[PDB]
Amino acid sequence: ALWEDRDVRFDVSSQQMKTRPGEVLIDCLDSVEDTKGNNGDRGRLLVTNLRIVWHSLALPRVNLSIGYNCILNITTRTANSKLRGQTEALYVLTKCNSTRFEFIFTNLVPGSPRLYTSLIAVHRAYETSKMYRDFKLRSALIQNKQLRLLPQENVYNKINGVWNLSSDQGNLGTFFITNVRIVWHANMNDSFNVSIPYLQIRSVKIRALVIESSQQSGGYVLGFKIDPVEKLQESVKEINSLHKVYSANPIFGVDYTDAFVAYFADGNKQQDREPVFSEELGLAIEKLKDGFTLQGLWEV
Amino acid sequence: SYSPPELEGNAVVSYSRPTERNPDGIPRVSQCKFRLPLKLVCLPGQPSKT
Repeated sequence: ALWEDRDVRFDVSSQQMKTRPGEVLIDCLDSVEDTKGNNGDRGRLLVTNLRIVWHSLALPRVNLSIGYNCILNITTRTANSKLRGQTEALYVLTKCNSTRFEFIFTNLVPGSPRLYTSLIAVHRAYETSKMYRDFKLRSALIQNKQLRLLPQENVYNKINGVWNLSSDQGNLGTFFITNVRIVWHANMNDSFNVSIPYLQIRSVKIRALVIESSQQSGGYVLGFKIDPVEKLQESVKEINSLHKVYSANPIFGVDYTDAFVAYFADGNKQQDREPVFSEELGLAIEKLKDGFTLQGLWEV
Repeated sequence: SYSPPELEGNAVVSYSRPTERNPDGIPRVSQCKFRLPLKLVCLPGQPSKT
């Protein structure tokens, strides 16, 4: 469903670069040349709400899309002294489904390098806010007896005595309904709580309050049971209404081809062999490559 | 005490043109020369025959 902040795509279409409903553009910069691919071609860089995009600005087909849940390090490099003005450069390190890429972005015209700052800022806002768009078990949600609300979140329905049909004897627990996510704590050792976001929900039906996950947190079917079913169907219908009105415009809580092969961070390596034990060092070491030895790789 | 070699004087401005290629501005220099009067270095005095 949502891939803009979960993958890293190359030669993306002119439509997938367009702002998703919940997405929103923040800052832009022209003439940002792309490097780590020596095409020597200019472009335009965009720091959106969920991902960073770069399109060639002359052949807008060739482009890059990097999600914020797939970046590890972002480094700004101020160099290239007096000969001209102090120009910056952006080094982004990315790891998607165990494959490490690195992209470099060179600001050609030294007259507008401010972009490289705001990105950093929003990236923090992307990581400090993951309870908005991700699924978590047994977190630190509950205060003394109440829920700790996110910034853009207020409770809708406050129901006591809501069971959980995934355990045996620690069930009876409160059920908080909010505009961003729905949570349930256990009211007895209140660290068995589940915080499901509307973004991860696929369909709320009955078989009993069955909630399915959207192929990202796996097929996690959650079952709850309440007092006589009047309030039950009431809660189900209001939950479906809130789900649809959210999916209309997502929130995301962010406050404020061979293309891949030319962007590997390792260098001609998209792999990680099976980590096996090492009797030489005593550490878990990556498997050695068909004849190589540790004391032969170490020396020069 | 000694009189200057010439009364003329120069005045030079060095400025910069901010350009897209070099925002820091390409440096240019232009000058103008003024002419000072004898009334600054001389006075009417007595003449001698030889």
